[PDB]
Amino acid sequence: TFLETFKKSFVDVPIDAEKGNAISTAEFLEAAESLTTMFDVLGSIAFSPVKTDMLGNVEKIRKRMLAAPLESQNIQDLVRNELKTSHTATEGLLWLVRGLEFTCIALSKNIGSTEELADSFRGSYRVTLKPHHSFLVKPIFSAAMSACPYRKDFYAKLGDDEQKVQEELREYLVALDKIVNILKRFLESKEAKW
Repeated sequence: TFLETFKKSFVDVPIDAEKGNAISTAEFLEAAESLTTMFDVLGSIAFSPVKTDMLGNVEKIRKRMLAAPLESQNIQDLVRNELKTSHTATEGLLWLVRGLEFTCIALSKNIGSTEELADSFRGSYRVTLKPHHSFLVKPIFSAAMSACPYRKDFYAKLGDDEQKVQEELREYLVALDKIVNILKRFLESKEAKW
């Protein structure tokens, strides 16, 4: 299946429940980068702005990790220790998590309904990224989502066995949603404000 091509799944990103659901930085960034390959499946050209945006935010985080590695081993510590300085990686995390949630809601909505892909994406956009985007960025996202493939064509690209693709994508989305929820709670805390 397409999902088995992933360098890193969100299923395999470590979470340290004893240290406040510490999300391991390296595996998380690799998982975010793998998820961007799904934009190519959906519409290489159409979703290139979303991929580019997401990859830029990943890179902001990676830059900081590399510059301060012992202080940046999990996402929460990475943020705590940058916020004595620069908020570049922290701000990158904010926007990455919004992009991950946009993708997560859209796909979860679509697989749990018969809606067309374009509408699952539109409804997700409304509740994730749209309120934070400028008047010039909204039309970029709107044009991209209108160019979604027909849902049948999308899932066929994910593998030949409809049942296996669905079970595996659900497991993936559940794991992503868990990580999104943890990081959103972290980001809304005073700990993460600059």
